[PDB]
Amino acid sequence: HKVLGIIIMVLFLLSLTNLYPIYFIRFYNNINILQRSLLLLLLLDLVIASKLCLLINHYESFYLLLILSILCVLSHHIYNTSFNFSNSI
Amino acid sequence: MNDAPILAKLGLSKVNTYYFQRRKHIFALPITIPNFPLAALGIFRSTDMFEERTLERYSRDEREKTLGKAALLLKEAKEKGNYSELVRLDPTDPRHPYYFEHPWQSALKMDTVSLTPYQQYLRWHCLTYRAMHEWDRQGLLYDDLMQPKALATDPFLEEAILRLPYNQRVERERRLSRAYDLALRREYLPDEDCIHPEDDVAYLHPYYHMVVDEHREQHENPVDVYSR
Amino acid sequence: KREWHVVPATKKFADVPTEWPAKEHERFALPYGPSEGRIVSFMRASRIRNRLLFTLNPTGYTEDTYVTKEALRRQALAESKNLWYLPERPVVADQLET
Amino acid sequence: QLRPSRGAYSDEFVRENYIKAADPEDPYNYRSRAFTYAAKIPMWAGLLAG
Ligand SMILES: CCCCCCCCCCCCCCCCCC(=O)OC[C@H](COP(=O)([O-])OCC[N+](C)(C)C)OC(=O)CCCCCCCCCCCCCCCCC
Repeated sequence: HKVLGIIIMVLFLLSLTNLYPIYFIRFYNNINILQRSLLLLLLLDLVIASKLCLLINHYESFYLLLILSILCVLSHHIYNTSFNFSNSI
Repeated sequence: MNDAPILAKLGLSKVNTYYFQRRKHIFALPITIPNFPLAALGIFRSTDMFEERTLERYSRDEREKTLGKAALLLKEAKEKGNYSELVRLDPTDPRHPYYFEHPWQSALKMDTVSLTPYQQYLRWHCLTYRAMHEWDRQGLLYDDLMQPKALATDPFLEEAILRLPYNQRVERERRLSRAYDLALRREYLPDEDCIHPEDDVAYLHPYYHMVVDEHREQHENPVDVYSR
Repeated sequence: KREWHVVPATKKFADVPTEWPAKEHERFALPYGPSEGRIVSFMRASRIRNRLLFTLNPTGYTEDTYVTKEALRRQALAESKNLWYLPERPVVADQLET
Repeated sequence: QLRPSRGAYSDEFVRENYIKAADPEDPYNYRSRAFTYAAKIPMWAGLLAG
């Protein structure tokens, strides 16, 4: 879907930034081996996605791997949010 | 745990709270960037079980534990009359109501009979994942790596450092400077100076937790609904 | 003005329990951490899912009549006027949190 | 080890690895100064020509 693609592009570019939260208290903790390994995975997924995106013009079966790589890219954690852990009222 | 016998007599668990950690929500709100869009929602999460989990301190169970230990201290003070002493214990004393222990400070001498297979995996993971990072070879404690930042500073953390006694503050700074000097050459201390897991004491988490509670105090007893 | 009559001070707190840890700590023991299983903890976190948790048993309690083991222990401690039971403040939430 | 008294390297180590071999005929390091400035000359030469 073209409109969905435009929305996803805008959201991707906007989510690379760090403009939210604005007034909620937030702070950054340390980084670890798991995060670094996932960073390597991000690099791999981006490169494979580029190559496949150009290949799919002749080979239709690569759509599966292109979509898989894009999905893996869109769900990569840059900032580990301390809000992952809390309680309920 | 060194605190376990006390926890034994208050009807609580002798096992670390590092276990029992669980996911209760689907979405992680408020959504925080710079995560990638789907990751910004928090549906799929990546954790190494070494997160802080500070916001789980806002619970009734933790307050009940703290007040049980405090009531034990006050009862002893009433019996003996050493109130002063009993309210000036170092937070690393197992009798201090805010005593905190890292999961690896007891992973080698744990009961391990009541643990689920998942919890046994968690224990082995805690030990080995500590080994991987090699802050024990830098002559450093884990709480030495809890440092504030110039921008978006962790407010509690700064206070947690100012509450430390002067000598412990100076020792922390000296350890950090030695680790800096070592890191210049990516060098480690001699193998006989490696930090034993039971020596990796959490000397700053009690102060951190006390500061968190003191900061939430005024929120729960507001002067008025629209008050600063 | 001259004679100082004597009046008892803690007469109200006589014969009230003075033991700590008390009897409740022995009969509401929780040696295995929280009393709720992981899945249950996930259900009670959401107001919607919570409604779905108690409707699975049409003859079971509801949200307003369900009591956890920790809540039972706290109520038991409160009822027995133990001297050393220092009551804890429930987590108070402002509007947005709710 | 939690109450440090030293940095990374001990004097002995630094006296065996980093300090240059002494030249009793040259107590003012003319050799080191000459070598370093001569070795800097090619950097300036390349930058100038470029
Ligand atoms: C001004 C900006 C800051 C510059 C700072 C310094 C940059 C880093 C250092 C320089 C590195 C490159 C040196 C090249 C020298 C070898 C080639 C040369 O000059 O040959 C001489 C020879 C001299 O030829 P001739 O004709 O005088 O020799 C006589 C020959 N007979 C008698 C047989 C006819 O060739 C030329 O001069 C040809 C014309 C000039 C060629 C320029 C080459 C590229 C220069 C830029 C390269 C650097 C990266 C790109 C920068 C782009 C900027 C827009």
